[PDB]
Amino acid sequence: ARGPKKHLKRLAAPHHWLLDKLSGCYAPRPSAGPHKLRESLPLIVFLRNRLKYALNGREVKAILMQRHVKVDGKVRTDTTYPAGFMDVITLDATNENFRLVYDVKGRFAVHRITDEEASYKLGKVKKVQLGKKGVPYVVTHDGRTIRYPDPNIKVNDTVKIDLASGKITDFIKFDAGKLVYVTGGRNLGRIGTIVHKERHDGGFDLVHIKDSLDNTFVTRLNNVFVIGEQGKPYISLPKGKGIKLSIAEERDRRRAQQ
Amino acid sequence: KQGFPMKQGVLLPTRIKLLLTKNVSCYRPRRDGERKRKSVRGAIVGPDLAVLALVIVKKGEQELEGLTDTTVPKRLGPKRANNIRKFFGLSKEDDVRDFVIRREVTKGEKTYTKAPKIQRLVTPQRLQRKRHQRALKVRNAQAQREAAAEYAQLLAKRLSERKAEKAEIRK
Amino acid sequence: PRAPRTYSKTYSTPKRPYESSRLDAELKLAGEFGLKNKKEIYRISFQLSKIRRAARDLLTRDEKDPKRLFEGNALIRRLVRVGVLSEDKKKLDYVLALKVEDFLERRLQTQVYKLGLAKSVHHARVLITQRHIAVGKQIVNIPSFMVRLDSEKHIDFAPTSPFGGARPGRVARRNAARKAEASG
Amino acid sequence: SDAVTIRTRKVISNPLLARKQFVVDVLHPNRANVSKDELREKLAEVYKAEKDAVSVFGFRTQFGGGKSVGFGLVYNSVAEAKKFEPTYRLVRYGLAEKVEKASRQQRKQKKNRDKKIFGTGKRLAKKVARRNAD
RNA sequence: UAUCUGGUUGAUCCUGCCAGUAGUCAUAUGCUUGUCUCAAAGAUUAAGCCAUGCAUGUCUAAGUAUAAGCAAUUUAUACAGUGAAACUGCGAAUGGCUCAUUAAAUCAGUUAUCGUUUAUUUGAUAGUUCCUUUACUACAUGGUAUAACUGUGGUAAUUCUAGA
RNA sequence: AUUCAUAAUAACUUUUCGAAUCGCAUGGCCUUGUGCUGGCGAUGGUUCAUUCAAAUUUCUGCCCUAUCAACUUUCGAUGGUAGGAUAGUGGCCUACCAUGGUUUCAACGGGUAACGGGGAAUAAGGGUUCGAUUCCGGAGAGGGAGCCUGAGAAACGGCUACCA
Ligand SMILES: [Mg+2]
Ligand SMILES: [Mg+2]
Ligand SMILES: [Mg+2]
Ligand SMILES: [Mg+2]
Ligand SMILES: [Mg+2]
Ligand SMILES: [Mg+2]
Ligand SMILES: [Mg+2]
Ligand SMILES: [Mg+2]
Ligand SMILES: [Mg+2]
Ligand SMILES: [Mg+2]
Ligand SMILES: [Mg+2]
Ligand SMILES: [Mg+2]
Ligand SMILES: [Mg+2]
Ligand SMILES: [Mg+2]
Ligand SMILES: [Mg+2]
Ligand SMILES: [Mg+2]
Ligand SMILES: [Mg+2]
Repeated sequence: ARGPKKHLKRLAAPHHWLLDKLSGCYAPRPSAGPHKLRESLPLIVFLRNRLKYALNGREVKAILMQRHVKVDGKVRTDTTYPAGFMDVITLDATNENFRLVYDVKGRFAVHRITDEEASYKLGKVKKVQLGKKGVPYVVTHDGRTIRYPDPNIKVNDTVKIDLASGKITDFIKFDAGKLVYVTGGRNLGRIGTIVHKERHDGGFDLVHIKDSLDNTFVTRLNNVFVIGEQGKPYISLPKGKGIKLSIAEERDRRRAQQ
Repeated sequence: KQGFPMKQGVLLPTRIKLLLTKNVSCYRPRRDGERKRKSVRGAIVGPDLAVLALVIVKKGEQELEGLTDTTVPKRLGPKRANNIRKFFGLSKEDDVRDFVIRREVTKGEKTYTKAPKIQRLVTPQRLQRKRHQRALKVRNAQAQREAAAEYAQLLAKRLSERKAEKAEIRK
Repeated sequence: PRAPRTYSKTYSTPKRPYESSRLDAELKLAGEFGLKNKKEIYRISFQLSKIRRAARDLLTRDEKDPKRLFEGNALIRRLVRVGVLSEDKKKLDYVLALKVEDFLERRLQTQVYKLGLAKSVHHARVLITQRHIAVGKQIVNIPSFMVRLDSEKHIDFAPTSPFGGARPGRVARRNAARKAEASG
Repeated sequence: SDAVTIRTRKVISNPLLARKQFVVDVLHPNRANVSKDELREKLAEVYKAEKDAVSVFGFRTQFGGGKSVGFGLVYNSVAEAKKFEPTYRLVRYGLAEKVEKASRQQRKQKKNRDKKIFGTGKRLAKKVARRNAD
């Protein structure tokens, strides 16, 4: 107790960072930001372990102070800046843009995206309220506040963000049949074509989710991210497309190409 | 004796102990909000003193060799703009940029005077910053008024379409 | 501080120390296969127990159980790769009773003796530990290698070692040293 | 030597630090101790830039010798190499010299002693000298 | 890897219990000791007591510098190169160590805040305040002290301080 | 699910905030005046949301003892009303009122060579024993108490007092 903690020991970081248990007592503690601590990329992990661009923590720092790495169009020169679901990690040099998407196993995978469509992001609206002077606003899954939204926008919807201005370009209503993403839970990293949800008045709204291979599964409402209509999505899915291919046929698939 | 200073006009020509704090003499805090207990000596003068500090408020008739005959200058001249103004007291447009007291120091054969600086001196750089903030307040308000207007007409059309939709209903 | 290092024991002593039916059998296995301790047999029987434990837990599960098939295939393949299990016995019922010396005979100790060039298992044990072996392209001096049926033709003397050329030999070098100086 | 055959593997361009990252794979039959100081030039004329733009570290010899694996870095020019490479690795190549400094124990002493003094201390220095006389 | 064996009798049917047997991230100790990797380590008794030395300080292009500091000016007669000291701003409530206290207490899993505070991040977010607001008014920006510094001292002594 | 968000009226405030701050680039316009406009930032700032948190809180679960069977309420023990206090709910405290609350389904009391868990040893199966200790939560800085600063401490490489 006695105050907020400023360290994060190893064996206590989220398991999807894939940090080796040995070779160091501590792991990069995410700073306060638009995403929670456990659901965080932070850049030192991403720029050193994921892309292998940097070897040490000192030269991770050097990259940012040259204003190379920018997040969502802002430089964000912080070593442990928390990057979360679908935050557009763009690099002006080397003309490459990365989007943060969960792979089939629920870990963060490198997803290179074209410059044309790397200028927007989707945000799941968390709450819709009235601000001061009677100005309505919405809060996305990454804390952004957007004023004067469309009146038809309600809770649990997903909104496309211009990523250059604070205004919104498009939105998708949370109805049955829409293409959804699993963010959290046991089934994390799957795309599942929502079918039906059970109200459960009082707490923990649930929803049934069916894979493209007719493999249905259930997850809490908090863990589902609608990403478009059935069929064509609004984002480029990573390799695997969220199928949860079984371990028995995973060895068969990897044996095909060797 | 023993070097314990006097607390100004307190009481008790003997020695006492007091909880000394910030903005109080005889103690210099080493931490924020720290208070400490230190022995202090009373204001009333007694034979136990080793040194008594004195100051002259009105000169007599004889000249003291080390006190009145000698004279030392003040170490530093004014730095702020109006501090220089009141030192000379000429006007409000004196343009003290060339009225700065300078101190010549001979590092080597070269000589320079290093007039320090002026604080709170009007500069076009300062005027530019005032213009920027003044314009930024107006520029933001302009966007806010039109933003609510666009939402107002968007909401009005939405209500009109709903009103038309229910008009078609119920025959 | 740092995460603890995981370590495990790889052998287990028999419950009855002095039993003649096992005492002489232990000396049999160490006899013609050149082992310096009973811990070699003790080591081999430890994962022999672990293999049987895994196999027994598989047969208890229902047929066509995905977990029965998955680790069933992995276990049956991994021993076949080592070669302690013949290709014909791939039924997961013949792995329970394989043998106690089937693992031992797959060691680099035996393979050097099997594939000529050693002419005795006691000579081989020296040969491996003397750093004249290349199981692949790499020098190995560990008598227990468990050759994998993919490198049996690849055992040969190390290029940077006598009996494989590229040097005459250490003691042979000083042997001719007296010969040269004595002839003068 | 004989058949040094320096090879580079897993080469990835790193324009973020204006550098090329690669694994220096060395095959030295009948040879040992490949002397990474000599790896710099053989890696230089391969990339043709210069000898002082390349750095090599790692190089743990495999079991039995005749082969080594390490890491190598080559820069576009020496300007960014001096600004990116760590100071410890530069002094190995002779680019920079050791910075003279008292042991870590001694620096701690000086900082602690200087905490006891408020201000410059010139006024105290003459005061104690004045007091020491009498 | 579902195993036992010796010990009450002249010989015996028999939970006895004793003894043997195997293991211990269970310690201690004795004897002995070649190599590679790896690694716990003043917990148990005394959360007993401690010499000494270290273990929290920190600045950029971008808060304050007449060092009566260091170099070059020639970009400058106000300043803008570097920069000790000090004022200021953050930090020092993290980390680390130990397990004395503690038995619905802590803790574990699981809920709520429609019952609250939240420095720091991140997105938004002040046209409205010259007050008897028509001379009260500087709004091309207003007032004071003070540190550091100079000089004069007190003590055996402290990261003690006084007076000008 | 609300006395919710938000808005409206009358007022209130010893009156909060609404930039007298800093670096770089120096560009356009004319009635060419040190005239008017003008970028990239840094720092600061009210409120809201976010994040890092904190505090309180739901349900179930803890070793041994009856040679502990009744306990609690003197002066809080259980509840109600109102108020003070807190950042907040709440006997947390105060005034008044009622006489309640727990208990053989083991209260209350006593012991622990008891911090609790994730886990460790040995186990056919069921179990037994251990967990000071690399991770999570809690407590402590010789024993108590009190408090400044600060968002955050009843802090101890912060302060004050008593005890040793
Ligand atoms: Mg951090
Ligand atoms: Mg039994
Ligand atoms: Mg009898
Ligand atoms: Mg007898
Ligand atoms: Mg019995
Ligand atoms: Mg026994
Ligand atoms: Mg701590
Ligand atoms: Mg204990
Ligand atoms: Mg903000
Ligand atoms: Mg009340
Ligand atoms: Mg009450
Ligand atoms: Mg205890
Ligand atoms: Mg702990
Ligand atoms: Mg404490
Ligand atoms: Mg002690
Ligand atoms: Mg305390
Ligand atoms: Mg201490």
